[PDB]
Amino acid sequence: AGILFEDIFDVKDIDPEGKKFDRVSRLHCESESFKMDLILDVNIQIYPVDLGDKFRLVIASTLYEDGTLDDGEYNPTDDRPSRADQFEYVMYGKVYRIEGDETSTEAATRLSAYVSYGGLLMRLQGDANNLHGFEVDSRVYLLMKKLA
Amino acid sequence: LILTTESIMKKSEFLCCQDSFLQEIKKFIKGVSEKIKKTRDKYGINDNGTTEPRVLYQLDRITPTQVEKFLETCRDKYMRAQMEPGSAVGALCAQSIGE
Amino acid sequence: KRITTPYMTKYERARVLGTRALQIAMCAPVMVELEGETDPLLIAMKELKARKIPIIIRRYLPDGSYEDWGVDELIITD
Repeated sequence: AGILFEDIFDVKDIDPEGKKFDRVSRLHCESESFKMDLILDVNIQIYPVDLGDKFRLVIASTLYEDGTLDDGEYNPTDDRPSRADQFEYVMYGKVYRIEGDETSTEAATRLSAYVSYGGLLMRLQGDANNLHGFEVDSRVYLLMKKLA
Repeated sequence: LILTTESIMKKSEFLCCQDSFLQEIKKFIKGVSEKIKKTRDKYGINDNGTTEPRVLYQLDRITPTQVEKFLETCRDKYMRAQMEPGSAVGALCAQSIGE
Repeated sequence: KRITTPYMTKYERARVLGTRALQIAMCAPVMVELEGETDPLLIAMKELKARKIPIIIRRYLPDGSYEDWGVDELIITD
């Protein structure tokens, strides 16, 4: 595998401060299996997300499950079996800031990871044991499938 | 960090700086050093590098190579910021108040 | 010992390039291998980057003493 993180997320709010943009919506989500809160921008024109939807979000280091990190360039035209065939939405971006929780003065374990998908931001916040394998200046694939 | 900073700052080329600037760097590096302690106390990081969830070392990371490049960049930017001999410094003063 | 700054100032750089351009405009030997450049000031800039310019800058302190610095042994900068 080349998976960093994987969990099922439930959408809890769609626009906290109003609809600032047409195509983009700021999804605030919470995970069942782990206590992870998720901020995520998605293009809601190509992929529409509703306030009750439940989706599976995998973050992966490589899009080919055989664990070959060979990415000189990404060719859209090329067709081979990959991980994206199982998922509806895919984004490519870079982890750019790992930051500690400020809200407790002692004995804390929550971490924030920030990923930017060309300006579509993600904050993934949770226990340090679940965010393992994130490093600054690393490039990750988000993958996302809605569940019935 | 403090030990490695004072090893670089005692090299001969740093002696050409004004002492006020060398104090400001040491004051800044001491400030940076205290943030590392506060984070490592909060998260239970051990300075020997042994702690298992390795992502904790990203929080206030600083490496010897980065400290060396930092001190050279500061010292260079100070020397190149001095008012060069020959500068018609009265004419710049005159126009900067006139405009 | 020489006490003045080791960096070449913009005024020293401007006048070395100027005096060398005027000397290359007259029929002086060019110390670098020129490569089809015609403009004298462009040739002088190659000689500065190659540290081949035969000029000594005599820095003058206001009491009348002097320091002789070679153009090749100053630290050049943009």
